[PDB]
Amino acid sequence: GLFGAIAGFIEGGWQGMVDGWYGYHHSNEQGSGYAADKESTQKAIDGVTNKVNSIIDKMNTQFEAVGREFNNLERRIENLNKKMEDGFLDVWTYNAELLVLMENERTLDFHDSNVKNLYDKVRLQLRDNAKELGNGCFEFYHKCDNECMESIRNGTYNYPQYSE
Amino acid sequence: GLFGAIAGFIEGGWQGMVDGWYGYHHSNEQGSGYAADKESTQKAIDGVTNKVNSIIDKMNTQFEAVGREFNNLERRIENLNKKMEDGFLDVWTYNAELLVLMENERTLDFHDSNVKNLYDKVRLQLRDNAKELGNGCFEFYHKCDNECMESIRNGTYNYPQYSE
Amino acid sequence: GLFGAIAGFIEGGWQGMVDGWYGYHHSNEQGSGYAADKESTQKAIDGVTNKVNSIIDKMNTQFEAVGREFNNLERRIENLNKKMEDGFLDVWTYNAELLVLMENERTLDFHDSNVKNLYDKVRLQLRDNAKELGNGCFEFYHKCDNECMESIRNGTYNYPQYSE
Amino acid sequence: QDQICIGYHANNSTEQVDTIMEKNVTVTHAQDILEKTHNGKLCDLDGVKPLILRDCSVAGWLLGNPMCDEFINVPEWSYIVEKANPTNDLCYPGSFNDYEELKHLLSRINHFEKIQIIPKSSWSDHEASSGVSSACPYLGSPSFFRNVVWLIKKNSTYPTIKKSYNNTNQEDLLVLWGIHHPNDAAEQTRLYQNPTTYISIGTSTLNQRLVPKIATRSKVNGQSGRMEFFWTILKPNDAINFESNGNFIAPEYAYKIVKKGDSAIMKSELEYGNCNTKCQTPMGAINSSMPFHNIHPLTIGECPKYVKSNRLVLATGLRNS
Amino acid sequence: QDQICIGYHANNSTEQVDTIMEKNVTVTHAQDILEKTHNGKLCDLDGVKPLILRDCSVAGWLLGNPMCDEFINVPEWSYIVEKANPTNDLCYPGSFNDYEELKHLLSRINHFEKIQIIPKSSWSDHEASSGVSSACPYLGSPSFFRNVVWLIKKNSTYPTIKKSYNNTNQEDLLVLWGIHHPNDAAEQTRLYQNPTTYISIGTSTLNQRLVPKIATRSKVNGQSGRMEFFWTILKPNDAINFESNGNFIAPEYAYKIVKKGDSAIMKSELEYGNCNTKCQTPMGAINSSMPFHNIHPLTIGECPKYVKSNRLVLATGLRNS
Amino acid sequence: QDQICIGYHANNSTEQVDTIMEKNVTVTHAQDILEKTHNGKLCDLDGVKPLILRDCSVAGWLLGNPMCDEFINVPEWSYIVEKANPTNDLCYPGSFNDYEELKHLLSRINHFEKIQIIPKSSWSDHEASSGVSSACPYLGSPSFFRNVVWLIKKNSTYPTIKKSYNNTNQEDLLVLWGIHHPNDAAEQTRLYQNPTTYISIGTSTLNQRLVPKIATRSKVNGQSGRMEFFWTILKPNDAINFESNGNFIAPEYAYKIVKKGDSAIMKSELEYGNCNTKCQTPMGAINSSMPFHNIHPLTIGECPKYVKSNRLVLATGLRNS
Ligand SMILES: CC(=O)N[C@@H]1[C@@H](O)[C@H](O[C@@H]2O[C@H](CO)[C@H](O)[C@H](O[C@]3(C(=O)O)C[C@H](O)[C@@H](NC(C)=O)[C@H]([C@H](O)[C@H](O)CO)O3)[C@H]2O)[C@@H](CO)O[C@H]1O
Ligand SMILES: CC(=O)N[C@@H]1[C@@H](O)[C@H](O[C@@H]2O[C@H](CO)[C@H](O)[C@H](O[C@]3(C(=O)O)C[C@H](O)[C@@H](NC(C)=O)[C@H]([C@H](O)[C@H](O)CO)O3)[C@H]2O)[C@@H](CO)O[C@H]1O
Ligand SMILES: CC(=O)N[C@@H]1[C@@H](O)[C@H](O[C@@H]2O[C@H](CO)[C@H](O)[C@H](O[C@]3(C(=O)O)C[C@H](O)[C@@H](NC(C)=O)[C@H]([C@H](O)[C@H](O)CO)O3)[C@H]2O)[C@@H](CO)O[C@H]1O
Ligand SMILES: *[C@@H]1O[C@H](CO)[C@@H](O)[C@H](O)[C@H]1NC(C)=O
Ligand SMILES: *[C@@H]1O[C@H](CO)[C@@H](O)[C@H](O)[C@H]1NC(C)=O
Ligand SMILES: *[C@@H]1O[C@H](CO)[C@@H](O)[C@H](O)[C@H]1NC(C)=O
Repeated sequence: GLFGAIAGFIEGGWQGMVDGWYGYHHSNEQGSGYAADKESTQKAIDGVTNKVNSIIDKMNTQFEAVGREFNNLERRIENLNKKMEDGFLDVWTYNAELLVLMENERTLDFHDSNVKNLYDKVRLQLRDNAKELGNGCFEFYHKCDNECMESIRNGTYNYPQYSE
Repeated sequence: GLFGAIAGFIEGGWQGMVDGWYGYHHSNEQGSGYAADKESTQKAIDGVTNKVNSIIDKMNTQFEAVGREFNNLERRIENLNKKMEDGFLDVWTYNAELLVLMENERTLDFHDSNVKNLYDKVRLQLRDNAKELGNGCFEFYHKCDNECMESIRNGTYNYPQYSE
Repeated sequence: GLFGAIAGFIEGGWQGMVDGWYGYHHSNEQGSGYAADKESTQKAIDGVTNKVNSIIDKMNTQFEAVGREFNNLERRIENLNKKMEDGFLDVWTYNAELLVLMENERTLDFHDSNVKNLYDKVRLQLRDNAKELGNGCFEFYHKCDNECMESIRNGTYNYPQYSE
Repeated sequence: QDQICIGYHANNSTEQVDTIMEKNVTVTHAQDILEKTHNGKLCDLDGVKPLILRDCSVAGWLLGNPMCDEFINVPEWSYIVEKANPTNDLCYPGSFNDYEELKHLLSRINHFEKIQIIPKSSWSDHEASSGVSSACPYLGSPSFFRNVVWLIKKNSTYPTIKKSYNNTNQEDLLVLWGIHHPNDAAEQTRLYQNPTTYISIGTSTLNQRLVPKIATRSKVNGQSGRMEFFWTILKPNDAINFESNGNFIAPEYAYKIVKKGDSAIMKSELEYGNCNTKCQTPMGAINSSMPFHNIHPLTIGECPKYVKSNRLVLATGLRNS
Repeated sequence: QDQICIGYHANNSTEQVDTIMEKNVTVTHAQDILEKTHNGKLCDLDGVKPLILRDCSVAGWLLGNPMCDEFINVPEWSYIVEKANPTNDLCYPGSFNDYEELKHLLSRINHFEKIQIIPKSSWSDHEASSGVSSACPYLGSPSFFRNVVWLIKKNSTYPTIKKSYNNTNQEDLLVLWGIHHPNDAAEQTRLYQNPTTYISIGTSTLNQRLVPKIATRSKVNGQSGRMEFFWTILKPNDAINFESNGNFIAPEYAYKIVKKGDSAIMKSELEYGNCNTKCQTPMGAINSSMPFHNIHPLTIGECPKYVKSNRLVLATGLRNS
Repeated sequence: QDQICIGYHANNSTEQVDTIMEKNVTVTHAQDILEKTHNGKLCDLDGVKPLILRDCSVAGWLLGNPMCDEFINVPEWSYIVEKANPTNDLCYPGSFNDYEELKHLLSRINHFEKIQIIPKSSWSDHEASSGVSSACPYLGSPSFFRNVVWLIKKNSTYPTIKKSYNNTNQEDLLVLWGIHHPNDAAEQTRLYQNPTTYISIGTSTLNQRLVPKIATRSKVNGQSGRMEFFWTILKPNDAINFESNGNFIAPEYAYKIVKKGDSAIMKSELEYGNCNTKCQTPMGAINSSMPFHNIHPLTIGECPKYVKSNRLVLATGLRNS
């Protein structure tokens, strides 16, 4: 993990979060549950789908492979044709594989980055009014109903509160 | 935004900052204004200019395109010549486009990273003596003249101060 | 430095740390010394060695270079053969160079990222019980023997302690 | 006390991907973009069936090899399938000038229609009904190529021939003819009285003068004699002119190129399955939305891009455990 | 209370770029690196003007087609512009051996200087002033190729010719000659008494023996006869040797390759504008510092690299709003 | 008070690398992956020594140029080294048909064994001991190509020859022969009484009829005459048939292709050093574990991949100061 988030300081993933990729787990006086962060998840899906389609669109003008015949005394240009189509085959195969690997990495670090950024979106909302447990959770110093939870989810967290 | 800085927790850019790419906005008892962070901006410009020139320098040995003639009974090697120059054309066009996209991304995340790093350069200078407003500003607990502002700009911030 | 760690807020490297790439410097009542962080360093070495071998393995199917002869009235296909092998030479040379540059960058930002992540691994262990000096060190509010140092190294840091 | 936590999705998937620094990385979601499966059949290409020569080559087909009477009248095709080693080619030994160059022409043609341009009955002053050999047996009796006619002397005399054909059609004409190289002078005289023979052929652009090459050669299919075939593409309103005093294997049937277009010639041992595809390889057809495949380079139709890889998986989901 | 803030630059720009994950991203600064504009004119190349054959081909030019008298004396050129379909080529029907291979030679030559190596007046025992045809009319009267001479019999007799030329020059010599293929024996006799003719040609490396091909062919420009032209490059101090008893279209003017070097042959319908460039395409010249362009593959001069893209913009500035 | 610090490794290294944004970046550790050094010698290739023709070409070698008697009997080789400009090639002027195409064949052959297929003593009715020239002097006396024999008339008469050879061997046979083009008719008669000569050659697939080309040509090595050599590959059990009434340069020794396989033909001015390698370039051999090199494109053996770069260093360590 490049950013330390996925499989780092956040040691694991949520099997119980099924409504998207990212989200929150709340546990207050009105029950406990997993919610999925809409807009970040969406922007991620946009990123990766647009990425796949980008990769495809970048390889619609590849190399064809027409077959050519040569006689018993045209061994040279036959060899040339072979060597050259085989050549292009090698280069485009290389391009596809390498691009795929690179963008796989870029993708994983992309998800990692999104998790990091969410964690900071919430952390900067709850300055003193919450404590870092360390494992990716924020513990409340006050009692926080489902509406405060939602205000943190949609970003409309009303900070004006005590803490001791 | 990969690092959350540009168009993230810092919601917007400064139209009023015209002396460079990065900088600070101060608002104290001796007036209010935008200053531009010299060395970071410079190192960025170096990065991206050297990047452009790098990309160019990586494509001075491309593929030419000499024309060749073939008769009515040389359709095969004519087809080969065509298919092969068209082939190289496809591969170098691919290379240029793909490289451009990739380095565009690398560039944006590069600026994002520079903003992040500046924000931390100042944050680590003003430990307790300032509060995180959250939107990318640090509020002073003490009164800070233009010289403290400059000391923070050039990195020579004298920390020895109270805060309550 | 992309993450601000190497040659950024941590201004320099340790000549005295010779047991690996990353680690810690402790200075307590039982002596002062450099220790090397085992698993992170190892995972890094894995990353970069696997990277080198990956790059090599991605270039075992390159382009050969068989020589071909052509007479005084076969100037055209001679020119074609030349232009095409020279072409492939250009494209594979390009590929190797460009890949190398890119992965050099990816490597440096990879080390930077590892340093950042370690710094956060320790920072999240020592919440209040230590102060950020700013230069990449954590100062203890309590007296910390070699065993607390080790507990921080291997991640088994027993937090339950005072600080004033 | 209340609390709130940040985390990420995990699930029950085993799909692995590979990166530059780490291989076989397990993820929640992944997308294969590599098609690795074919049907093993040669199918119709967009509804129109390909011409599959069985054990026939293009030479044997077009010259009218008797053993190729399966293809006397071939309808419009999509692509052409020839085996690697057709058993039925030049039943009578010899050669085909610019054969490969003609095969290349076939790649831009979807339909010939054979038409008699010179009736066999028209040779009043020669024999056109004795041009047979045991090297080309049809049904156990000595025969020959159908599209051409092997003239020999009549009443101990082979008069000079001045035969011509004006392409009055609006289509291009593939015209084929040949020359017989005997193996001794006695044979040359025996078949075509004149000892020193030739065949002159002219069009707007064509100007050639063949002479037979008497020479001692080994037996191929029981004959030491050879046939050498030549061809040309007659333009509409253009005419072809033959003058010969011997060894002349005359045209009889020619082919009207009535439908040009992007076609191809496949090499494949496979035979026709009764299917239909938008993409065809020599070893099977493809039905996939996948952008890549690793079946065969030589591909025809509306197809994915061929790649040498054994495995290409793109990472859609995140890191799982 | 005092405060300090961190932020980034924004401005009033609409320049978009594209990334792998996000398209049409707006930024503060951006740099186009793709040249997409030409002048539509064929210009001088580094001050030296190209040889532009109008409706002339290389064949028609070099053989001295009368309709190509515009180019009897061509100065040093940069590149060569030929149209796709030159109307004036082989005014008298026939062929040019290894034509494409000669055109390829022109790519390494910047200047020929024509010199008379065989004066028309030197043919005492033949007619060199009656070698004309209506297939090559100049100003409404039957003419012929200027650089060569069509010898015919004199006083009902065509004696064998033994003409030779020693390249005493220090330059390479492009030497051209030809053979006349008549359409009947009566014509062969009519022009060159000898029924069975030939033309032998020898140098240090050259050893060939042409014989005419009498054959019935169709009319091109009103003639059923054909001319076939051959060429060679005579080394300095090397000599060329002709022996012939008929059908010989002799050389008269040859070309001294006095200036070699990197040149080219362009195909273009465009004509000469009065301009100057360091980079020339067949559809226009380029004046740009841009590293790329998308105008034409076939490029000559000090030029940017051609690329198929319609749009390439590199991101210099950061994300704007 | 106690404290703990986080940092990274530094050391005493000066190895620089290059990135996309920053060049000449100093690091603690780095890995060169580019081999830039050779031995300057042509070595054995996996223990088996290459055939190095000194100033001999393939033509001169195989035809049995006397000045090439160093290679009368060549053992199994790995690759073949020819100089750019071999001084000893066709000692007697003329040509070698499909020479390049034969050189290409050599790339798949590791060993010929020369065998006499036609003894010089067998020409009872002709002279086979007077086929010499001063254009091919061996030890200061007029000689000729050893592998072939230049027959001339005996007792003022050159009878027609009907010589044949059945390849009874289980190996393919490279068979070479030739034709002599004289420079006048008097010479033609002088050497081979018959004024109008030819050489017919036939196999299963071969059917050719050479005729000499009398022509006036310049002197190469003091002779205006020319030799043109032809070749073919005789299959096992196949036979070759010669019929000729003159100008026939007959085969005598032929080469059994007894060891096929991946070989090559190198162009190099270098001579044999006494070494051994797994990778050979025309300018030196390579012994490296490096994956790349920048020595020469044309590489043979178990070799690294050639690349144009002058410097390729991969960054293993981190940023140092
Ligand atoms: C015991 C005995 O004497 N047997 C002969 C027997 O040799 C002979 O057979 C003929 O052999 C000749 C060559 O010697 C040819 O090979 C003939 O075969 C063919 C063929 O079948 O194609 C025969 C054919 O009839 C010929 N057609 C014409 C128009 O001539 C062709 C043609 O000549 C070849 O292509 C020539 O190159 O030859 C074969 O009949 C028979 C008949 O002569 O008589 C026996 O007594
Ligand atoms: C009503 C009538 O009888 N009309 C004839 C008329 O046919 C004839 O014209 C000649 O026709 C012949 C073929 O039959 C040629 O085509 C002649 O044309 C040319 C040409 O112009 O190039 C003529 C030219 O003078 C010839 N030059 C020489 C040296 O012979 C060439 C040359 O022969 C061709 O290239 C041959 O292939 O032919 C054309 O004059 C005229 C004159 O004979 O008489 C009418 O009565
Ligand atoms: C003063 C004087 O008269 N001198 C003659 C002198 O010219 C002549 O030398 C012969 O010159 C002829 C051509 O005129 C040939 O060039 C002969 O050279 C060769 C050769 O050495 O290869 C000679 C050789 O003996 C010939 N071999 C055969 C089988 O004929 C070949 C061969 O003819 C050529 O390859 C032909 O193209 O020619 C050269 O001897 C001598 C002898 O005639 O007499 C002097 O008096
Ligand atoms: C063929 O016939 C047409 C008219 O039917 C005629 O114009 C043309 O000249 C003829 N073709 C030739 C080559 O003579
Ligand atoms: C041409 O002349 C030179 C001397 O002027 C002579 O040496 C040379 O042999 C001649 N060329 C030929 C091929 O005879
Ligand atoms: C050569 O000899 C074999 C038997 O030894 C025979 O079968 C074959 O026909 C002969 N080759 C030819 C071409 O005649």
